[PDB]
Amino acid sequence: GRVIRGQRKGAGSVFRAHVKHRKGAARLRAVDFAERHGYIKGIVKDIIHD
Amino acid sequence: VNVPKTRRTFCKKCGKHQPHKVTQYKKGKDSLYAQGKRRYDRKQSGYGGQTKPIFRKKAKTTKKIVLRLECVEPNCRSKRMLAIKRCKHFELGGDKKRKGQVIQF
Amino acid sequence: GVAMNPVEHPFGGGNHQHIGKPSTIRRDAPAGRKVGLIAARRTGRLRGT
RNA sequence: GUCUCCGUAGUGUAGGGUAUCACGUUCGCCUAACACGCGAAAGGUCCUCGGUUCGAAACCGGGCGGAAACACCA
RNA sequence: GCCCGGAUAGCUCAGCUGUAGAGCAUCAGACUUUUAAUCUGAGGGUCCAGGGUUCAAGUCCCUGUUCGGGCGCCA
RNA sequence: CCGACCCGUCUUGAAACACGGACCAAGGAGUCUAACACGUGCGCGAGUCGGGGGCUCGCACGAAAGCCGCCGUGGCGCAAU
RNA sequence: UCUCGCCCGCCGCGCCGGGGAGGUGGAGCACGAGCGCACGUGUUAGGACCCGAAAGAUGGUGAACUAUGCCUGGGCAGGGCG
RNA sequence: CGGCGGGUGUUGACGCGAUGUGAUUUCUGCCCAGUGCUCUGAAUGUCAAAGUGAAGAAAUUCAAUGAAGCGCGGGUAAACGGCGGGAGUAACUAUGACUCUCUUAAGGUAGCCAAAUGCCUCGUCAUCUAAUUAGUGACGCGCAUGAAGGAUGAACGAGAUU
RNA sequence: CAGGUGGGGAGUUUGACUGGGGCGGUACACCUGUCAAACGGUAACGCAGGUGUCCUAAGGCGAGCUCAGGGAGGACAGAAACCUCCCGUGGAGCAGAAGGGCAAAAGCUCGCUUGAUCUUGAUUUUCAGUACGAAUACAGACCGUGAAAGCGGGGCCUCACGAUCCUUCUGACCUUUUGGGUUUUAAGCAGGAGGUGUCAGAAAAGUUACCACAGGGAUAACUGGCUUGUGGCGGCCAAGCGUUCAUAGCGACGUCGCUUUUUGAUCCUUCGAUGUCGGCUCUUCCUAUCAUUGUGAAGCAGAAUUCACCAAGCGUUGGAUUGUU
Ligand SMILES: [Mg+2]
Ligand SMILES: [Mg+2]
Ligand SMILES: [Mg+2]
Ligand SMILES: [Mg+2]
Ligand SMILES: [Mg+2]
Ligand SMILES: [Mg+2]
Ligand SMILES: [Mg+2]
Ligand SMILES: [Mg+2]
Ligand SMILES: [Mg+2]
Ligand SMILES: [Mg+2]
Ligand SMILES: [Mg+2]
Ligand SMILES: [Mg+2]
Ligand SMILES: [Mg+2]
Ligand SMILES: [Mg+2]
Ligand SMILES: [Mg+2]
Ligand SMILES: [Mg+2]
Ligand SMILES: [Mg+2]
Ligand SMILES: [Mg+2]
Ligand SMILES: [Mg+2]
Ligand SMILES: [Mg+2]
Ligand SMILES: [Mg+2]
Ligand SMILES: [Mg+2]
Ligand SMILES: [Mg+2]
Ligand SMILES: [Mg+2]
Ligand SMILES: [Mg+2]
Ligand SMILES: [Mg+2]
Ligand SMILES: [Mg+2]
Ligand SMILES: [Mg+2]
Ligand SMILES: [Mg+2]
Ligand SMILES: [Mg+2]
Ligand SMILES: [Mg+2]
Ligand SMILES: [Mg+2]
Ligand SMILES: [Mg+2]
Ligand SMILES: [Mg+2]
Ligand SMILES: [Mg+2]
Ligand SMILES: [Mg+2]
Ligand SMILES: [Mg+2]
Ligand SMILES: [Mg+2]
Ligand SMILES: [Mg+2]
Ligand SMILES: [Mg+2]
Ligand SMILES: [Mg+2]
Ligand SMILES: [Zn+2]
Repeated sequence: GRVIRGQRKGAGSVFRAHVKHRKGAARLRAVDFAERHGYIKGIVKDIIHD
Repeated sequence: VNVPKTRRTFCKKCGKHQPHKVTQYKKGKDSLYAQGKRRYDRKQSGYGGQTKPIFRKKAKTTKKIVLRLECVEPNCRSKRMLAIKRCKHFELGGDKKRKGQVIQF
Repeated sequence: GVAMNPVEHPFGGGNHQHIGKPSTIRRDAPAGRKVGLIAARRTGRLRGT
């Protein structure tokens, strides 16, 4: 007669992700003219722990 | 039990004893437009679930057999219902029993 | 879940810690019931692949 | 104790109108001989009593046993 | 109660509105040291019953009896 | 001197080792409405009833009382099946 | 409402209308007794003689205690093993 | 409650989500009959509304067609769970290696035990004591032990016992 | 919108009687014999049983016969096959349980049949003099049978069964179907059927040791009280045991008691509570005496032992195991 664990996870309150110290969403760069027709050069400035 | 397929009995329309063909009465199909059926369908529509009792406590094992008699008069095809006592096995016009015969060995 | 009471889990309760019902549960089970092996095509040990 | 079931060749079992199967037993074959195998035979108040029935192993009651299941809350 | 499907040599399956076939059971032959294994055949019909449609039926329709499913449930 | 167990209550049975009760004061529990039935009293009586409305210096009492009559519509009764 | 049976009526002659005898069903008739008002008793619906649940429903207030996640702070002698 | 709303998710199978068992070591046997779960629709049976056709003057009735599901067919037990009897038999007796049958979906395997699990029971034998319904070791037809849990094994424990 | 799935969630239910409840059973609706005390009625989870059916004949009528059993005979034929005679008060049969009843019957066999039909009332049984069911006597039709008198509206009698609402069928050239008419449809009136077995008739699974409330000593678990089956302890008779010898010491078959330290039976007190086992501690009491004092008896030589009397003054211990008694 009680809402079970796993059911309580969708409400989010206590079961939200711990995103305080995360470094950002890891993504490719958005596709544009340089991606679509040639290439663009970037430099790897850092390698970090997320 | 065994009853013959014909019997000479009183006909109310003729007013006298006449030959009658004898069949077994079966309950007809429900009309779906009988007033109680209409009331039941209206009651059952919507929410609330089952609104009338459902018996589900059967105790009898037999039914009273009903004989449908039909006067054989061409101008009088009048019908009547006779009920006989409860029986488990009923047949119409079966092989009549004999007395001085050998039982199968 | 077997270590829980029946009020907060389908598998809870009993004088012994046993599931008491098949742990494989259908896909269209309501939430609050589909616990255990959800819509499992098979169970066991995976001997062969 | 209450409730339910069972009783059939020597053994384990099937099954209202002259009781089945397999092993076992006996006899004759085959083999130097035994076993296997082959060909035949015999073997059972169907636990006891009573009743229904033309007819009971069967159907219905009683008794002899045997076998299960309950036998809880203070 | 509704939709059906089924009842057929002893047993089962198959089948034509104008002569019910086959297999499994029984019997006679070979057969194999032999048992198995196999045919040669022979005998064998509930065409599930009753009535009607029929010139003519399992095969068309009602009266029925069982078996199996899926349904249906106001005395 | 004789007689005399503590009341209330449920109970077949209470003085009970059955329950409530330390004491005192004040408060404290079959009421009102509606509908029936029967009995009784009163008026009229095959009738009866104005209750709703209206008319009367609008009002101390009087928000009462009085009256309507082609206001008896209507209710109940006078007829049942 | 049954059973039996024969007559009668007409601006509509009819699947018309009326009548009789004998049983039986009715909370009827058979020269009215009711109506209005008051009172009492009884029954009932209402809080329903008074007090008494465990419950059910609607709408709100709480994480100053505690349970858990997150944010931002603070804190934990002296020795042993090695 | 609701919005293509929200959490996991600033995520992407070395990840999220749902379960069981519970370090290590050694193992984890048989059963898909039952109940679940799942795969396939194959002629396929049943199967509502709607739609289609027919009869009727219409209401209506009938017929044809036929979605999921259910039936039908596979897989799956580290899914839930389950894992038998009766007789005879060895040159003393006693047991029964062995042999017969009935039956199951399979008949409890490796192990372990009067164990926190054994009624009978204070089981029987040994040891511990002067004396032990206690303890330990051993035996095992074990009422009713047993394998994702069985059996062990250091370290540890305000755990139970001698 | 329609079908499926849907304890994820919702609401509810989960009979009664009962020598406490549960398990068991049905004493919950009926029938026979008894209880039952010679009208009728009369209770227990009193005793012995039965019922939810069966029958086109096992219903109706008429006719003709006599049954069970036994004795004596007859080829095969025997204890039982068929035929004959005699006796036969029913010792057979009548569907079933039992009771009653029945002989040119009510039984058996034939022949013809459908009165097991259509109707209205009255009455009896249970009874409240309500219903159902069943039954009795009539009356009105239409019939069957027999020569006829007559008999027959089911079964020789006592049992074999079921309201409202709903459904289904049958009957009236019937009534209504809403402004009128026609026709479908629907409703009605009367009579059957589909069932409620908890049988005067809800539609119904568990669990709670996480539990709750109103109560109950109307009702169990512990004391007490009645009883004493069972337990314990005695007595009477004496067939026997005791190398002989019933009775030193015992006592079979029987039979009479006592006790409330066993366990039952019951449910009178207590459910707005009498703290529920054992041990420890401590006091007192009983005697049906283990020891000690004084005695009697022996199969008492002594020693030891056994039986019995007066007798409860005094004593009746330390430990292993077990919560234990
Ligand atoms: Mg817990
Ligand atoms: Mg749950
Ligand atoms: Mg559980
Ligand atoms: Mg289990
Ligand atoms: Mg009181
Ligand atoms: Mg009392
Ligand atoms: Mg008093
Ligand atoms: Mg007292
Ligand atoms: Mg008290
Ligand atoms: Mg009280
Ligand atoms: Mg007090
Ligand atoms: Mg006071
Ligand atoms: Mg006062
Ligand atoms: Mg006035
Ligand atoms: Mg008027
Ligand atoms: Mg009154
Ligand atoms: Mg009140
Ligand atoms: Mg409620
Ligand atoms: Mg805080
Ligand atoms: Mg884990
Ligand atoms: Mg396993
Ligand atoms: Mg389909
Ligand atoms: Mg497998
Ligand atoms: Mg083993
Ligand atoms: Mg063991
Ligand atoms: Mg132990
Ligand atoms: Mg010790
Ligand atoms: Mg040990
Ligand atoms: Mg060993
Ligand atoms: Mg629920
Ligand atoms: Mg008397
Ligand atoms: Mg009398
Ligand atoms: Mg005669
Ligand atoms: Mg008459
Ligand atoms: Mg009679
Ligand atoms: Mg009753
Ligand atoms: Mg009492
Ligand atoms: Mg002597
Ligand atoms: Mg006290
Ligand atoms: Mg006290
Ligand atoms: Mg003395
Ligand atoms: Zn006629």
